[PDB]
Amino acid sequence: YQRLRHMVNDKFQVRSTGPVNSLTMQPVKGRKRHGGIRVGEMERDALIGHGTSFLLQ
Amino acid sequence: VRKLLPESWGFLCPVHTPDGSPCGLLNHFAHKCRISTQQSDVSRIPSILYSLGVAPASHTFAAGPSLCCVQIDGKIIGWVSHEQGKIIADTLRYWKVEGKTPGLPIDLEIGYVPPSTRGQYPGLYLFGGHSRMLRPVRYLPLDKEDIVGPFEQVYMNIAVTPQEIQNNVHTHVEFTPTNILSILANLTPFSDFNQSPRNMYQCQMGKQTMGTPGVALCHRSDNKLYRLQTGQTPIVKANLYDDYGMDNFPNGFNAVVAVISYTGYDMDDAMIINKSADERGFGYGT
Amino acid sequence: MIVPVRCFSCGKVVGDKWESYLNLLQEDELDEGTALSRLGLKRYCCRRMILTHVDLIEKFLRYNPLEKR
Amino acid sequence: LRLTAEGNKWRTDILKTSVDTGREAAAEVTNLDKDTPADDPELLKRLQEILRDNNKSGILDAVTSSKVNAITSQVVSKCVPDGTMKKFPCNSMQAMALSGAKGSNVNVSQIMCLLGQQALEGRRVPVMVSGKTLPSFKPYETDAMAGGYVKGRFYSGIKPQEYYFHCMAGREGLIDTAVKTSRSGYLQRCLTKQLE
Amino acid sequence: SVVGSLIFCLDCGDLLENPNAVLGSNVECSQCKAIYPKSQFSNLKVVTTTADDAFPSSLRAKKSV
Amino acid sequence: SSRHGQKGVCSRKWPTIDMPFSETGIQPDIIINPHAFPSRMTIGMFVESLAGKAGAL
Amino acid sequence: FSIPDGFKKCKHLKNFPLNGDNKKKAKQQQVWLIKFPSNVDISKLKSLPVDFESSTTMTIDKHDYKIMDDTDIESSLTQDNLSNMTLLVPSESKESLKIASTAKDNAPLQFDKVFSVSETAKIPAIDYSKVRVP
Amino acid sequence: SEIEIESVQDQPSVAVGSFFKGFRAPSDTTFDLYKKKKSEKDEFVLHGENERLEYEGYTDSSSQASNQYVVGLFNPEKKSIQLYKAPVLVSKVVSKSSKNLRGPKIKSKSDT
Amino acid sequence: ARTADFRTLERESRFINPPKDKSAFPLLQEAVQPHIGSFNALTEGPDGGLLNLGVKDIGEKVIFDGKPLNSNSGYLGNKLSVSVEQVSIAKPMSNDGVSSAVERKVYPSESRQRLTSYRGKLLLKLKWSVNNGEENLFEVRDCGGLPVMLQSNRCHLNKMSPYELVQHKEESDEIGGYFIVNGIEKLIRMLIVQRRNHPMAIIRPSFANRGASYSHYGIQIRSVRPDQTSQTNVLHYLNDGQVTFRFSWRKNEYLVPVVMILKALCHTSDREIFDGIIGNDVKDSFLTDRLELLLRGFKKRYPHLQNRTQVLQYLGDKFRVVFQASPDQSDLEVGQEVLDRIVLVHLGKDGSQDKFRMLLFMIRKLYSLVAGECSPDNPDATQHQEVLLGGFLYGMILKEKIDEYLQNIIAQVRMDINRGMAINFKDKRYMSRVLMRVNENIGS
Amino acid sequence: IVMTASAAIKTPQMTLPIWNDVSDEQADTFCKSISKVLLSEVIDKVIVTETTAARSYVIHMRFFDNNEYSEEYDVSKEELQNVISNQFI
Amino acid sequence: CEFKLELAADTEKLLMVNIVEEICRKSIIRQIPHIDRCVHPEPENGKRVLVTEGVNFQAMWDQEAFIDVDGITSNDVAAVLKTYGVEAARNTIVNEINNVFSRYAISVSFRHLDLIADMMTRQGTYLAFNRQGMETSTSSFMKMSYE
Amino acid sequence: KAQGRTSGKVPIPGVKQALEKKEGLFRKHMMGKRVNYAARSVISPDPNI
DNA sequence: TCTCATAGCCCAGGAGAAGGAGCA
DNA sequence: TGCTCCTTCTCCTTCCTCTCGATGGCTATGAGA
RNA sequence: AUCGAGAGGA
Ligand SMILES: [Zn+2]
Ligand SMILES: [Zn+2]
Repeated sequence: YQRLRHMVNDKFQVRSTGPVNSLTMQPVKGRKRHGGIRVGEMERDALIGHGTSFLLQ
Repeated sequence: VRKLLPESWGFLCPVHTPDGSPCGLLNHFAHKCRISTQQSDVSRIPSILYSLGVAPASHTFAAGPSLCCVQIDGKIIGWVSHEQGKIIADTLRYWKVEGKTPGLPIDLEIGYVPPSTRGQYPGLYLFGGHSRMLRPVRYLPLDKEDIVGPFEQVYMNIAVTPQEIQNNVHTHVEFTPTNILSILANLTPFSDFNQSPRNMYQCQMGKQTMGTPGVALCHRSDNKLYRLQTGQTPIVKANLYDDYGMDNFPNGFNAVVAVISYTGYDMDDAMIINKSADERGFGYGT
Repeated sequence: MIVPVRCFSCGKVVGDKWESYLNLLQEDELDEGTALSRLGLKRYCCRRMILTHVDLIEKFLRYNPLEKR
Repeated sequence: LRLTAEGNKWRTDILKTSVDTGREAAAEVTNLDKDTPADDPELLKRLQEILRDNNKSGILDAVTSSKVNAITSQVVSKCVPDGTMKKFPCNSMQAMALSGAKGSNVNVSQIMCLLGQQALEGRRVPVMVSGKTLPSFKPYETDAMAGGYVKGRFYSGIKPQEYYFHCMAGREGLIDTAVKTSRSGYLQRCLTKQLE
Repeated sequence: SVVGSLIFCLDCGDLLENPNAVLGSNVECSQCKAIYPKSQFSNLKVVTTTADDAFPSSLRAKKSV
Repeated sequence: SSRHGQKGVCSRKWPTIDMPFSETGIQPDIIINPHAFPSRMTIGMFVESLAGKAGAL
Repeated sequence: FSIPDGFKKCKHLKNFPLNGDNKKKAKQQQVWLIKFPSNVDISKLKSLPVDFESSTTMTIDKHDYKIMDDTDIESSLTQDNLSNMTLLVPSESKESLKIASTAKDNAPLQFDKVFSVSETAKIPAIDYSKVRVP
Repeated sequence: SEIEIESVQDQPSVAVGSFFKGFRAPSDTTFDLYKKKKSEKDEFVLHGENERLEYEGYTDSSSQASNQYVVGLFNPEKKSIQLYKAPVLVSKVVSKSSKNLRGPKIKSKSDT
Repeated sequence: ARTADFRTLERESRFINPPKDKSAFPLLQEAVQPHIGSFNALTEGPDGGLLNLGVKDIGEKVIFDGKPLNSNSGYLGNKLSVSVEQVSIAKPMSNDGVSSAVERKVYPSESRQRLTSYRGKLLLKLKWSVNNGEENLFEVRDCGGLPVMLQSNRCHLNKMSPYELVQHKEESDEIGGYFIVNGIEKLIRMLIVQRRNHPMAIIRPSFANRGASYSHYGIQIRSVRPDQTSQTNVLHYLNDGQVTFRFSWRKNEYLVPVVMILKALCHTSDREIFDGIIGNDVKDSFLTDRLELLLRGFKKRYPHLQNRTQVLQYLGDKFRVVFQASPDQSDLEVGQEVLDRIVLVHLGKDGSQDKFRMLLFMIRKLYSLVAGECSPDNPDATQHQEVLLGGFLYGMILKEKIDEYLQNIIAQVRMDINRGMAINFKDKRYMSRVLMRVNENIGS
Repeated sequence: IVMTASAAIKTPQMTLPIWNDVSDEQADTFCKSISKVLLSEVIDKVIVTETTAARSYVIHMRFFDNNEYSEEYDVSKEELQNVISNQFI
Repeated sequence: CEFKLELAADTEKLLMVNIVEEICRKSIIRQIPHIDRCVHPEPENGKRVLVTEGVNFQAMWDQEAFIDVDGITSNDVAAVLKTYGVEAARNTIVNEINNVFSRYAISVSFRHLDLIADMMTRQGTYLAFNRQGMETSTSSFMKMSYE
Repeated sequence: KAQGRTSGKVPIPGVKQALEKKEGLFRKHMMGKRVNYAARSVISPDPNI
């Protein structure tokens, strides 16, 4: 065997209330920037398909 | 263009290729792939071509597929027939492998394009310039080493193993068929027992292994660097491990593996490690 | 890297044999399995601890910034 | 992953029928007399004529594919459930790949008997310009293995040429699974915007 | 001499004015000034065919016995 | 990852007292999924395992 | 004309014997065009066995030389004035050349047997039993 | 099928030129012959004029030391050959009408 | 007689005692053979390096001040010429920059632990001619710090012992190959382009995409120079009877009818063109009528061109204001320069016969591709490809930057002359002030 | 189908059911009846001989045998005559 | 068949065989319009049919003495839209998508294809789902966020 | 659609091009929004829950 | 009184639009 | 007088992580020795 | 932090 350079200590990212991009008052992009993860439009389709509009709002 | 083409037997590695976005493009050479960086002294090549019975193109006034055009790497010399053209091609390879004429290097790429219906336009081309991909094979009428390029590969026979050399079927054979692989492809044990996308995954996961970067690690100021403490030589290893010097850089370590569904955790590519193995240095990372 | 202390799976301490293992190779001039049997590693899980190891840590001892070259 | 001596006896004996398979298939599509060797000059000229045309090459490769798949399914239905070295609730490989766990019996057949033909886009391997598929083949060989009929298997070892054509099949598969990721999603977005 | 519908001078080989577009008894050259021929030349004519590619049919495949 | 393309993720480091033990005395280092072998067709891992046990003896 | 000083003046040209055997196109003369390599000696041979017309081999000093016939553009009876090269024979030593002619024609002439001498080496056969070792 | 070698003339007797097919060169022009000594062979230099044109040429230096041609004259009843060493004069023709040219500019400035 | 060995004792003896004569693992140093060979071919070689071969191709730079002296139109004067005779690179030698002490050796550990580059000084031999060598100067101007390749002809670790390679703070198999800039190891990745000096016959939609009557039948060729530069030359078959020619120049292309090029190479007749293209294939009336179209259309569209000199001065008039030699040169020499720099640049001078043969051969193969007697081709196969290396492209780009800087010098002189400053170029302080105002920071 | 709504189908086709009394020979006779026939399908050789009386050229067409396209495409030589008469020239 | 033509001297050369070959690939003898060629297929759970590449209907309405003119099926939509109204093109859409998913033996419920085919017809004719089909729909931001 | 001072080809963003694509506004900031109180990880099997 | 030495700033993939080149 | 078919332009599109750079040039003022 | 360029992963 041989150990790959990918690990678990790098690739995890989380956020509670981080820096906000004050151009649009939207949460910033970046793991070291304390950035949140991105919803896609296909995932908006997935949330309309369940009809869960309260969680969608 | 992304597709693998069968003219690459010996030059590019069919196994070592990344996946995702550069998939199919970003090839890799073989370990017997020399990139010539020199104008080989082929100035005496047209003189010995005139010795071989070629009329000058100044005194010819002809151009057609029935007359084999004899050129040197972008410079027309003369006009012959095709039978004498292939005689001159193979005889010039014979004079290439054997050192009979001093004004003729070992690495002259002799492409005989024969008259074939709906092929490329015929002629005898000689390549002796820079940046020519060269590879050695074994040559049978003199039983020595022969430098061959890719433009002459299609029109000439290159065998695999000596015991299946048949009568007037090949003139060339490999020293070892494992010459057709790359440097990292040969370092995967028993590559011809596996489904080839798993060989491609192996030859791409080998380039991300947190192992041995060097031993001068107290003098460098690299940005990010990774050291593995425990390094071991594989017992199941190829001879090119000994040859090309991966011995200075141990990447991983041997282990005892039971192929078993005992845990219940190993489903769809999972794997389980003994805890005392971790507690006694199972590849400590830095 | 220095030869590790114990076995990876067992825990039988095995690096103490190491230089004497080398003494079975350099001075005694013996075959590999015979010397490994004379050391007494009857389980092969330590036979993969000693045989597979490479002393790269000597090569780290030629770049000493404290030592005046 | 082993057979008996009679299992390998059946394997070798029925693979002895794959000698002139491509020969008689090319004699069929060429529409000349059968029982003609791989060196007849009228045959080699007509094979060059077949090879330079695309659809004629497709017809020849379809006939070759039909005959070699007949030989393949013959060997598979003969040997694979029958002549194993250990039977089904002791052969753990068939115990996995029959109840729908991983794959099918095709994988068991490729491990235990032979791979088959490497169908690059539903046909035989592409050819170089001089009527040669590899540098180790004389021009217009009438071998089915020269067209990529992998008689070897993943247990007894495969030939290098077989491995090379399997690498072609793997690269084709990776291109196909790369191209279909950003392809269907655009159509899916285009007909979710309409129907929301 | 004349090669098909192509003729040049017997000394300089230059391209000439069309003998079916001249009015005199000879042909005057574009660079030199010589007279060749005396206009009693074998007339300008070619023989051309097709190439057995541009005409596809299944009847053509019936000729592939 | 091994040397046959079969990469993987260590889900749990299993205690040695919970390991399966052989008659010779040893316990394995890495237990691997056996069902990965039919689909991926990696038969050479058997060959490397057998030759490595041969070299280890 | 003062064309460059590296050029000098020719002075000797012996006349070409046309009428040593020439009559009205029936003497069956063999006036040839010969394409030799510049590697060999010329004036120490004694005969030239080029009458086989196809296989007129003549090995010169441990190396083979095949002398092939050319029924091509220098000797073909297909095109008029197909001879590219023109036989320029003199009248005396210092004077200019003139085009040779078979009769009172002022036209070029071809040559009766045109050759091509290719350097054929040995290229020996493969030792079959040595290379097919199992 | 053997043909004897009689006489091999060493002096320059006949040199063969080449212009093109259909060329016949009437009596107005002559074949002017010049010499050059590079100490292994002779580059014969061909020159000539007529009423409206002028041809010049030579033998190329990359071929005449790599090639040699023999003029042959055979008689069967004598069974004898005259053999002449011969280079081939390669010469091209220009016109006397080819002495025409434009000035070095067309009188342009930044407005042009 | 075992199959494979560990060689533990030999491994330990090679670890503790590296060989003081020859590097271990001689098969490893075939891996970085192309980069190190393509960098060492810059300085030495069969002619003493190819970059010095390459700077003898850009010619000279000629400028005129304006010179009201006392007619000063055709006798303006002050023919200033700027050229370069020799360029070489020093091995890395550094010191304390003040007072210029003797410079000690430079090791790559001095650039590892400084987080900056690893540079040797670039020097050139600038030939400063005034009015056809009437006042010849040889000014030496340093350029700045140019990066070199590790373990190459311009770094000191090339042929030193592996023992000292340990002693000079490096790996025992430090093969290098990379460049070091800003404390970062970076190299130039190889490329695959079309195989050079080989007429490739292709058919593509992008040929017909350009405009009307553009067939797909095209000979692409990649004409190289002996400094490993190149130039693309494309031959399109038309549906009219002419053959069009593409060549690129300074992010711009042109279209030239090919018979203009044919009679611009050498004065000839049309019978030579017939004898060169079709040869003994005279019964094939297809290509015969194509060549008949070509000759009649050429000598009907412009019958006023009847030698080489008229066509070359026609070219020099048509191509005067883009090659930037317009205030001086005669159009005959302009046309001869463009035919020296575009068409078949693997010969240069004394190529006219062979360039003519090559062009008629490409016309033969193009019309043969039209008639379908040869197969189409593909740049995807390894049959018709070649490898672009790092150091060759490196020397090309350095040639490009040096030529751009010389043209910038000429532009500075042209800006200075129109103000009314010092007329005579003999003056040393004037030239020193001009070189002070210009920026020669090539290394940055 | 669903997104583009294009009329230029790559291979547009039509499936026509036949009656039960129609035999296979009758239906294949109908298939040879329905089929589109090009002129170059019955042209073996086109020979153009120019002669320049001003500039002119004679066209000689060698066709195939009459029974061949008569049985295959249901065409007589006078239909060939009429179609050279009407649309070709 | 051999005949003769005459011309003036305006062009004085053009590629005559190429012109004749360009014409002879456009001269039709018996062209049923918009129909290329019919073949002999095999019935699969059905009666005997005939597959004809090329689509037309008036000439096939004419041949009723040979051909059952009541089960005429096709693959195109626009000819079915012009000929057989609005709902037959819908049935052709459902049958073609059913054919495509039967080629991979992947079962899809017919209610979804029913909904697609009735969504593509809500403005009288065969509506697209590109920018042109979204163009008729009267939602601003839905047209905005697409293209 | 304008003229340009060429040979560098650097279009600075007009308000049209900041509204048209995934890099526009309707997808980069209207629909595709990086969110708060979220997490991302690699996963692992667990047949005990 | 020049030499530096710097401040201050100037190659898919068809579908539409949209209008010329002939026709009742 | 009015109404069609042959050419151009003019349009548009899988998720995540990390690093590494990122205008030349024309003139003022302003001492140094 | 914007634009390019490069690398890597499901
Ligand atoms: Zn142990
Ligand atoms: Zn003339």
